[PDB]
Amino acid sequence: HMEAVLYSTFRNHLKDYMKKVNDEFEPLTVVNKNPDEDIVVLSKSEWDSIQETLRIAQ
Amino acid sequence: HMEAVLYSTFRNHLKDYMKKVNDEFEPLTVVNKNPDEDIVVLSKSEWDSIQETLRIAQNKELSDKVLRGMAQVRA
Amino acid sequence: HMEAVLYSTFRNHLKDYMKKVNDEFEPLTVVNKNPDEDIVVLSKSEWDSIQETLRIAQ
Amino acid sequence: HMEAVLYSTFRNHLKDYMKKVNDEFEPLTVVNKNPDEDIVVLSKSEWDSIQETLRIAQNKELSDKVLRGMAQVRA
Amino acid sequence: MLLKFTEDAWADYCYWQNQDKKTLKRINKLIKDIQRDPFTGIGKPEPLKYDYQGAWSRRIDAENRLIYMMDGDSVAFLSFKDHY
Amino acid sequence: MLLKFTEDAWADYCYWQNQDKKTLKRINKLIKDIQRDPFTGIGKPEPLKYDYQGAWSRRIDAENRLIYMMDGDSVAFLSFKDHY
Repeated sequence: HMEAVLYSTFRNHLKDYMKKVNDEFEPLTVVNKNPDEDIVVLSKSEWDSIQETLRIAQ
Repeated sequence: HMEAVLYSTFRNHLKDYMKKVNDEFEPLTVVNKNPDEDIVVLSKSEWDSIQETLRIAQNKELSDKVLRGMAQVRA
Repeated sequence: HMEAVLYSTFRNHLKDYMKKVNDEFEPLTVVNKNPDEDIVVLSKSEWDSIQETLRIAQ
Repeated sequence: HMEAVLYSTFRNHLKDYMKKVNDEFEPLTVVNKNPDEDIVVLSKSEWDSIQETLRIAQNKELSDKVLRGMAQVRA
Repeated sequence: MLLKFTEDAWADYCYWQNQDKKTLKRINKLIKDIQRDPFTGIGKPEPLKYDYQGAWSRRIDAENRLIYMMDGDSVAFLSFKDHY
Repeated sequence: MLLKFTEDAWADYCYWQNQDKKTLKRINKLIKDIQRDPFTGIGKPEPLKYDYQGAWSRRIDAENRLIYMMDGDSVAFLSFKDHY
């Protein structure tokens, strides 16, 4: 699954969102105006879990 | 490794870092005092490609078929 | 493989998103300010597969 | 068995139909002329419930563990 | 609010006791939060459907889930590790 | 635009030819769209990463992917069916 956050809301409540992705383990997309500047934020836990799977493949 | 950005630097210059991840195609990690709150900031383009790659690496059978096939095509 | 959009963007480009739902086979969460208006939009193709898997679990 | 609606009636009462699938907790297909063009609209709550159930169902070992345990808790 | 464990859940709980103190602390934080309110709180509680109706799920990490259910005045844990 | 099939990819393509007429038509439309441009178009073209760097992906349906790669002036298909 995926949530979308206004970049101003993401900036104003950054610490709360870094707490949320590390508690719920879901990614969120931060939207601005230029869609080529869209970013995905995820927890360091889930990131390491994916890189672990991608190197297990090798 | 990965570029580590301080929490307040990332917050102040968020718009700038939204550009850097999409032009360098590289993941950044944002860190505060509590390392349990560490996040990885990715380009949305890279994320879709990583998900596609990850879907293959989870199918051992599909992983082999693809990988064996690229070798035949490289020759 | 999930994509997320805010409601305002989803309403302005309603028809373009409905077509892309069944070409890119990627479900879409429509994030609102009221989370009790949040919806997920997916192709019927993907729904029948999800229900086929749950049927296999039986 | 799913409540089918027309894309027109859907786009008209858009925000109202979003409040319907959350209150009713029921899936809803909006149908079109092309039998493939039709799509399913669902509440994010039910979706999270289906996905979490699916992740358990796809893992037979953990499904066996959960279903066995659930039997012992009721018995 | 009694705390039930099936054999398989206690085995899972003791595996995290020996391995990874961080995961053990996370599981414990979830158990405290469940004891406050089994239906809401941290770890994104989600009810399960179909043949697992009655069971609930919270997120220990990205790969593991805490499966539990409430039968009256008690919480019963079904699982703390997703795969061995 | 020369077209290459691996032995396994051809078996995938031959499977959809006898199984579902509708999948066969979707595969054919993707192949048509790869020929006009392999890197953009319908089916959400997506490049693969790490050990699959060079390979690309498109969506046949929710379960199956069209996996291809370039060889100069040619497209080499790797798969038409994710799992059997």
